[PDB]
Amino acid sequence: PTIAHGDGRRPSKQRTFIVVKNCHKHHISTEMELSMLDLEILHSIPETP
Amino acid sequence: NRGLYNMVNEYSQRLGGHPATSNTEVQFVVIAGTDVFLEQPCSFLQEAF
Repeated sequence: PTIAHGDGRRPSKQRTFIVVKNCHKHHISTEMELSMLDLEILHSIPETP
Repeated sequence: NRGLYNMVNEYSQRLGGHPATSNTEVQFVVIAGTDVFLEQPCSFLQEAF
């Protein structure tokens, strides 16, 4: 908005602002390790106790 | 030289004789008092601190 004034000052007309905001992307990673002997015996049915 | 009440009135009513500008690199004289919001108490008493 504006104000009316009594001086002869140059008058600011109607004004308006346009602003833009954008996104940012973030990434997360981690690494875990497992042995093959461990993964292999998940596949085979166990014979003895 | 006018009355004490004329001095009191002129103090706040009519802007002083050629005060400096603000928000400039150096001090130029004021010709157009758009937003001149100043008062000066040494003009009344003619003394410098």
